[PDB]
Amino acid sequence: IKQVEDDIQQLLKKINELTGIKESDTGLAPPALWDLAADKQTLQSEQPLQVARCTKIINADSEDPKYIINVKQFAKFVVDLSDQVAPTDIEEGMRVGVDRNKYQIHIPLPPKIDPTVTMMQVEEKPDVTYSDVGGCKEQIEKLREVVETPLLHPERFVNLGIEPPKGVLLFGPPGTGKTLCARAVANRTDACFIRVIGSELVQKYVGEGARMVRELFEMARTKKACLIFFDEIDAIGGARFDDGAGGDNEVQRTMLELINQLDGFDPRGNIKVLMATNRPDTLDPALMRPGRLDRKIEFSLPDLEGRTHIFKIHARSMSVERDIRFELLARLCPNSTGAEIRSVCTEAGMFAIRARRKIATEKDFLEAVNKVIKSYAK
Amino acid sequence: IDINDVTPNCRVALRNDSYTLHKILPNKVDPLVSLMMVEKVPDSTYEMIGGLDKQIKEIKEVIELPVKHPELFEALGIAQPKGVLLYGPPGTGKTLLARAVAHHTDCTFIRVSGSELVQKFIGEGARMVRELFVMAREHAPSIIFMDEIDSIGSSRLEGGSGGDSEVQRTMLELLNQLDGFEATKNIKVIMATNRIDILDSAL
Amino acid sequence: SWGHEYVRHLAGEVAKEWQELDDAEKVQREPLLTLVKEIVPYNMAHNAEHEACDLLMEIEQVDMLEKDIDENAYAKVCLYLTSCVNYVPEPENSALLRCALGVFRKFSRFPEALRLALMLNDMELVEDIFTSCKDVVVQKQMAFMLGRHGVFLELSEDVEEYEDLTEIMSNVQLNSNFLALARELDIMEPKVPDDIYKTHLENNRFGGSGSQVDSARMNLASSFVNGFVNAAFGQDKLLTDDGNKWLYKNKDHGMLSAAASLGMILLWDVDGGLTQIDKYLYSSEDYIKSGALLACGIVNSGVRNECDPALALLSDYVLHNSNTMRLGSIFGLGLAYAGSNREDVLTLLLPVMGDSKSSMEVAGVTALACGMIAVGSCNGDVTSTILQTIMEKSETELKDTYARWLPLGLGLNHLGKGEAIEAILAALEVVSEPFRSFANTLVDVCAYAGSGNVLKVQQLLHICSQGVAVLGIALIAMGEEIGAEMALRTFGHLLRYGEPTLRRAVPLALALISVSNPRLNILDTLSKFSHDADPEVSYNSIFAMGMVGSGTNNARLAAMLRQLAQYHAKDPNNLFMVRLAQGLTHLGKGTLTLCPYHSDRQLMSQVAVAGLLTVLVSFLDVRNIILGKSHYVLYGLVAAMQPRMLVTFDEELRPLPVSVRVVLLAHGERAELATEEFLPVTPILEGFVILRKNPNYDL
Amino acid sequence: IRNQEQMKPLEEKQEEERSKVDDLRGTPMSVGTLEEIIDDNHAIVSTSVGSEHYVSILSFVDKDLLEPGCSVLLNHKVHAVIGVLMDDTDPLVTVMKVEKAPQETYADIGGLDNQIQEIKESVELPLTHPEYYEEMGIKPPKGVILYGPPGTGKTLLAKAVANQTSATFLRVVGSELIQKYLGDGPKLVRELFRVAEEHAPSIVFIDEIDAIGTKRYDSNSGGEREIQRTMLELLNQLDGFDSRGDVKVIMATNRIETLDPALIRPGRIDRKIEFPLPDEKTKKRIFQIHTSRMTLADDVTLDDLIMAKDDLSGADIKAICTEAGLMALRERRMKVTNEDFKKSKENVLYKKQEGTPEGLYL
Repeated sequence: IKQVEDDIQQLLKKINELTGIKESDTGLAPPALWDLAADKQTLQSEQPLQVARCTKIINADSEDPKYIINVKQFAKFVVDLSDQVAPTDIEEGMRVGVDRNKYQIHIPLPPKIDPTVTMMQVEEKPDVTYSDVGGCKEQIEKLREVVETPLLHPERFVNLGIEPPKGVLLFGPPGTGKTLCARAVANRTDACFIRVIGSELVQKYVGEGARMVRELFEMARTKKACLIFFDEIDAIGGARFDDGAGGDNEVQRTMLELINQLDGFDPRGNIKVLMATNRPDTLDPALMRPGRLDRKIEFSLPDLEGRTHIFKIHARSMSVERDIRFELLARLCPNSTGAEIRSVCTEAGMFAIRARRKIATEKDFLEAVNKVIKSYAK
Repeated sequence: IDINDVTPNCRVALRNDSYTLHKILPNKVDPLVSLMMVEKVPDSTYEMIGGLDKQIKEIKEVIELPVKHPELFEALGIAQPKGVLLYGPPGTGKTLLARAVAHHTDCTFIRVSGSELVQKFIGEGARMVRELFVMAREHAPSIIFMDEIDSIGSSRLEGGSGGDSEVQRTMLELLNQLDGFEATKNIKVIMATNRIDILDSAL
Repeated sequence: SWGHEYVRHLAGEVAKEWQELDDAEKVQREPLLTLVKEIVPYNMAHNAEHEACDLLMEIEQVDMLEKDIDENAYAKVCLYLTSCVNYVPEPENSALLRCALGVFRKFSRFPEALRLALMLNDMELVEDIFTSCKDVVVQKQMAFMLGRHGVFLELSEDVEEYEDLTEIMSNVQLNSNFLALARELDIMEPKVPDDIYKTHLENNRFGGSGSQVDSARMNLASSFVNGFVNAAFGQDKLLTDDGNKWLYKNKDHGMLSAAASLGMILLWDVDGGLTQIDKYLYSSEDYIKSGALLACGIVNSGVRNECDPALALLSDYVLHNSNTMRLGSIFGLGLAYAGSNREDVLTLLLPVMGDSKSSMEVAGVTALACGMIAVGSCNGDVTSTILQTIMEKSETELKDTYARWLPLGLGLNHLGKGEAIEAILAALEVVSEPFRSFANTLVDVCAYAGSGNVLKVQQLLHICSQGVAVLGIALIAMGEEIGAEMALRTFGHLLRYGEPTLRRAVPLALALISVSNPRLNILDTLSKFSHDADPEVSYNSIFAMGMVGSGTNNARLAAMLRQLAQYHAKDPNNLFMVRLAQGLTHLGKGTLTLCPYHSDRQLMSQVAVAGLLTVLVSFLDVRNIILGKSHYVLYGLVAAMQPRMLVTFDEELRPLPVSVRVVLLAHGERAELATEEFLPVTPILEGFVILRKNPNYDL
Repeated sequence: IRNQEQMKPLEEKQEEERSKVDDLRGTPMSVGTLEEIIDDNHAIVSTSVGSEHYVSILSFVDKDLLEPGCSVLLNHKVHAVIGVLMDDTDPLVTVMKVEKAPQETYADIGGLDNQIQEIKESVELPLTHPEYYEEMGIKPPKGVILYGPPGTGKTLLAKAVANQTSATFLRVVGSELIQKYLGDGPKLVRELFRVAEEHAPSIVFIDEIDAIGTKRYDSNSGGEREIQRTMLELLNQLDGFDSRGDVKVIMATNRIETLDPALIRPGRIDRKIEFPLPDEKTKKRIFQIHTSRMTLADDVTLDDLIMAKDDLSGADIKAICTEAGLMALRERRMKVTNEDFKKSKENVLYKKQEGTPEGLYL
């Protein structure tokens, strides 16, 4: 029954496309297909590049009318009179423009400030919002002021004549909500969260590493308003001042290259940088220094009242009987950060499940402390 | 010709203006490792060198009999023995004895050199240790001699840990799972050493 | 036995064999029929309701159901049987609902009879339920709930324009025998409910929108949005003052519109509203004359009382030469009669119908005006006129748009109607049209309240191998559960055809189902359809999106409105369509809503769907294929309105607050899932209800 | 009849479509690669041929099955998409076998019982019961750590558990992730995670490493950088994304006091599972199953050998029997005697000890 319909669907699309390919075939054509994953009522006529792929390159200029710009190993051929209109923007090549190398060839579109080819994680908006707040409370308050507020109300900052920082720093243990906090603002702030793992950027062969740093920044510039999330930069973050001793130079080159882009001629833009370190101490003075790093946002030993808010979050899912109060126990319990506070609770539900009861009890809670006290000490 | 007629890894003739298989030629193999030397016939025998006499029966009884005849063991209620280690003074004639054994056993002698499995090329080393096991299974029965941990001196290096033992250790773990998912083997591991101090705690 | 295979084996076996014969055999006679009955109460006791319910399906008598029970709740057994009916067999008749309706009443579960009564509501049912009520409480509770949205007692106050269903109340009032009161009657045909809605709209407000501004296109959008936003309370002063600068600037359809917008602010005031409009209506400019007529119609909506006889004006135009003015008066007149059939309105329309209008006035849209009224009661006169116009094909082939409308008109007159449609079907099948073949499935579906059948789905593939086939699908999903799964399947076929007409029709069909619960996945597929080739398809899509979010004001509704906003200038038409949306969004104010599903009875509303359907094909001229139609159809959106609010009246003109559990409102605002702390003593109901616990809680 | 009607125009239309594809399909068909996906109806392609031609895609193949860097078929002079290539290589990642439902069960070991309930409650139990996790509102632990002198019951228990749990088991050798090559090691851990995600739900058995033992107080060092570079990415994967069941982790280490608390992270791992030492009674239990398999005799004194034993786990025990069994086999008898048991018990005792005693605390 379905089958008849499916056959009719191929056939109708086929006849219209055959006519279009016959036509497109004449005069040749660019890189070889259409992929849609936007809308067809918004179509670009600037396409990203850093090299010029050419396939024909038909154009209008007086000194010749089908001028080409390559740099490729075989056919690196170029314009016959320098700097005369060639690519037709991104006609017959889809990234034809100009070569980074240069041969005094025309630039309708630049070889820098483009997304180009990449290896990237861009991660569309999260879903999380408040999940360990209580001692993560301070960290929230400041992060909104730094990241969100400039994008929400920029016009205000200009009247005053103040410009906001470009980077903030995160430290303390990950997966305690140090980590959550960066995603939680990413979802609220509505700007693309771009996740680069510094350790990945590290490569087997030199110069490549610099190349990567550069590529990231060109993309970053184009899109204006974005967040670069650096996962535990210490691999190519500082430790280091020793000036080589055998490929401690290669990692240092990447670290120095990043500085160039930051301190350089670029300016901030709407670009925000979140850095992630273990203990901030590791990192070098150049990475610390103002005119790139200014605010360092911290974590902390959570006050008692705080613990309760986290427990309060947890208690909506967890079947309870409220006639007992967790805060009294919590004063007696070891002082520990947010992650252990959720974990003891999580342990508590299991004992119930064995007991063959569906509601929490005072009894469950007593048990959890003995295991947990043991677990840090292994 | 039809597609049932082809069997993978055949050299073939393709036309150049019609691009159909006119004929199929004979077959072809590939060295994925930077040194392939498999011996299906031996370089040793019993009377290869003399004075081995006390030892011949002892190794024989350990290795040959379970592979040749699995049924007697199965009946008695014992599990197959996984791998054998030989230790003694350097490369006196020890290696030869292994190759004599593969001939008698009527299997392939596969010498894998441990350090030839690791590459400065990206990912190729990790793939290499695992990849070999699958090959042996098609080849089965087989002898895997870990080469380069003691030799006569036909092939460089006597001893090595952390990359002759470490790759060999991996083999022991692959086999442990194998032992859980089957009950008859035909893959033997041969280790050769002189040293008792090349042996890890895990070993 | 008493609860094993054994008992069920015997009873079912005796039943099935006997029934077929059309005889009393050896296998059963009257004491043998009693032996079948004995197995049903044992299973009830055991609470093996699954066995009991199937036996009730097989015996094929609902007399047996009553016999079983003379103790315990009637109501619990019946609901389990009603669910079991839709699932396992796919039932074909509307009998099964009607039979079901009586059994609830005995125990006094009149709210369930009311839950079920709405949709597929026949002239017989409303009366059957009423006869059974002889309790003061139940009597008053129906009067509020029927008051909310009539369709056989309309929202008429005092003008009789029907073929009698209002007279049950008159007769019972003289000497009370089912407890029809003089007071009760106000609730029953609404003055006081209509008044209360109006007050809520008036209080809550929502300020002005736009400025005077420049340019024709921008002026029109602004005046149009202003009129929806400011749908209640007199702030009309701002338009009238500057009526030179603002109103006049617009030309073509737009000047008519500009004038009409004052009617929108005036909406619900019969007296002051119509009268103020009348000054501009006689004399002034020819545009101002038409634009007024439209404005009288919008004010008049959702009631039959008047202060400007529309019939008088419409009559005059047939006599004179005013062809342009006449078109508009009929749309006006269509709003004014508001869903009430009357032979007079039908007579008046008929000579204008009779003539071919396609280039005499650049429209023959008049079928939509005829349609909106023709939802509510089926009479002989109406039926006969529609059949004949289609039969001719003298206006059903001229423009292709008209060709969908006259057939569609038949279905709209036959919506929710019982046994009376069988007569028509035979007549339809004999004349041949490309349209009528789709129509066979469509006549059944409007009357029955859906029919999904595998054979029905397949018949549809063969004819394909056009608007009218596609709209019908939307009905079947709205109806039964099995009808829903089959619809999804039916729409799969449509997506496979790339054919341009087929492509255009489908987003509308989705839009019609998904406005009763807005949902995120149906909206993404319509957004894709918007972005594919051809302008006409893209227009139909952007409109569909606008409809689908319509429900709880600025909720999920905000995300869907934003979604329209991104493609507000991929056509100049798009820009207009999107401004219209902003108007529609602030129109409700949380007193009224658009959502065929309300949670006062927890079911769909027959009228609400009908309102939304007429606007749906051709809102504007610039929409779809441009064969010369109108923009007027847009005013039609008022019809669809349903109030969803919690207001309690503990007598029926004396409110008393109730404590609200699911909040703390009994005037203004809205409540999701209304519940009371003190709920009726046994005719337990939410929405507009009497509380017979009569609580002294105050806000 | 409804079917017939659809059928009459259809049959030809059905053939016509097949003729139309065959025109494209016409030999040869060159493989090439899609460089990147440019969503405004474009894409970057690298051709090793020469010509490229921007075409509309066929309706069998869509762009939703096109991924960046994919291999696709191009014609050699009209360079159009017939189809995407369906021939993909071997997982190139570090040593893995995947196995659905292994032979072994956990009824063979005995006297270890408590530990067996611990893994049970964590891994097995949520699969068995949805709604028990809903009431509580939480996940069973993501991962556990099994710690003891190398697999005498650690290893046993894992094999057993995969059969029970009825999902894909993947066992990875962790040492093998270590490479002395800058790129290789990180690429492997990221491929290991990639492979998990496809096969989900899945069980990850991590065989012990040296590299989880070292963190120092630097976060990277001028020493062997790679082992910590790798260690970090293990963490990032874990503290980035929590599974209730999509990935279940079994971790194994000889000693857990080597490990780092960073590595544990409470609220992923909450369970630490400890195999007790050899306890006297247990030795007899484990043994009774091993002898059953083998021939047995009426001159065997089961207790006497167990009594003579002290501080020996199941593996040596499994081993003693196997050794003895070989001696018997040489004699060509299937009868077992005391004597056999004595020589084997002596060999294993000879080899383990050369120490001096710390007893006599009385």
